[PDB]
Amino acid sequence: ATSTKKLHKEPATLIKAIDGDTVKLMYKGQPMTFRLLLVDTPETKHPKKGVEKYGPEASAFTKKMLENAKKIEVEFDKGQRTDKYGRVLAYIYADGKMVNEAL
Repeated sequence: ATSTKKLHKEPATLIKAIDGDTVKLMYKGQPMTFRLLLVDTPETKHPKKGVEKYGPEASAFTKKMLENAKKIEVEFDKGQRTDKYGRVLAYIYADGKMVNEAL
């Protein structure tokens, strides 16, 4: 394990905030989704029908730091958080930076 965490920065375009860490935006003109640590909305799929929710409690406010953020700085730490599919695992830094607007 080496210290390679810091996250860079690059403007993007609000496409659709899926959940807390999950967010859809174009950091390089490419519509994708970035989770980094990945939120936790899906919790065990039950056989009976449950209910569709746009976003959890605190993560719902995190969804706002992306639906109306004009200036963005998608910070992707050195060596993106890839794994099996190699998604764009990173965080968005627009309007508030780090999406930590809830204080």
